[PDB]
Amino acid sequence: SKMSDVKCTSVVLLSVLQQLRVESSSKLWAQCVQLHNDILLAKDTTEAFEKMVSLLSVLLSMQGAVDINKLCE
Amino acid sequence: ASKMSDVKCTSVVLLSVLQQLRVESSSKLWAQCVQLHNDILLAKDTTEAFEKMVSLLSVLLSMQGAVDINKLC
Amino acid sequence: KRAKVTSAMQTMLFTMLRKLDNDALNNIINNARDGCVPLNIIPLTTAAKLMVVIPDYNTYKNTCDGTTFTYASALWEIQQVVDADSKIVQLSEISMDNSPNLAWPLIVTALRANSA
Amino acid sequence: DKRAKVTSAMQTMLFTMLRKLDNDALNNIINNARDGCVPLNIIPLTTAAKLMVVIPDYNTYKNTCDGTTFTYASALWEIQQVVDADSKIVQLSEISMDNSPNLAWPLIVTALRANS
Repeated sequence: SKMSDVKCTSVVLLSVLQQLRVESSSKLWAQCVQLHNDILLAKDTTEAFEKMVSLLSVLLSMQGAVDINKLCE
Repeated sequence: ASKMSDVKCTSVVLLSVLQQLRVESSSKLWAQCVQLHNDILLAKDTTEAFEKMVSLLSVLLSMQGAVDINKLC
Repeated sequence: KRAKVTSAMQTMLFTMLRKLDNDALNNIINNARDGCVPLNIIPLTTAAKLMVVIPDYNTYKNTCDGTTFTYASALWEIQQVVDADSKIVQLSEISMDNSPNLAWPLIVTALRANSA
Repeated sequence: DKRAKVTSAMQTMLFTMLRKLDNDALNNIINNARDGCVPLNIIPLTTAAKLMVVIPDYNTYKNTCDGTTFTYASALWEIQQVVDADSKIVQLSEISMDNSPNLAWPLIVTALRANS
């Protein structure tokens, strides 16, 4: 179902951000962790997807770190 | 193909579950878990990915009292 | 090996995102593929600003209408537009006639119109 | 606390994903573990590699052991030794339906992976 897939994806997303050297002491990392936690605790998909939008936007805002077109190939 | 993404997503979750269970403090055991996680992510086909997942999941299954299996199932 | 693992994990991530097929995720992903990327974390409360790069007029007319900016399946009220030379652009200037005279890309600063 | 709630959600999702994968080898070791038949070390993948497994009861024994062959994780293993809860050697002829109540369960089987 979508519910388990979204939560699985959010763990992958936080791991991807971790490998991109988002400093663990930074405000941004605490925000990412909190979003990850909220997604895992979410009870409906609407809440989970809204939080995933915020969490994924962290990755999309890192310029030069990832090329989205090549990853979507 | 679609099952390749799912099994690779699951292996990231499995490593994260082991990390939260503090397996990372065991230097050699954690090193084996990371290598198995890396082998799944780089797996050419599903057969190899699931074989490595057997080894990686057995780490969690061998931790007595760490998790309640029948409750999580 | 570390670079290959990172590439594999990132590629699987967007494969998983594609299979989720959520409208809001697809919007920010497809916008990012066109160079329309956020500059900060997308907020869910109106008490935080959003900044997005708008690479060209084609993107602008597909996401902006007057003072309203449509992005991530939500409405945002525009507070500022700056051009590539970091000069303020009036919303009246961003028309079909004056667009060739603007310095693209533009950066839009907006406040969320409604809660998520 | 909050950490425990997050942990519970992650572990629940993990086994939901594993169940969705529906792989024969994974299902086998998961179904064994929920019955108390768990490995004592990482399951190896190479020929003649060592493995120890707890066997909780005679029903699990019959479903997994046939002569000197142990079936587990979609593989065949060559049983080397079986010891009871007091670390005393148990001969295979003792592990019968009529005699099993006399044994000190659970048993621990040591085995070596076979080929193919």
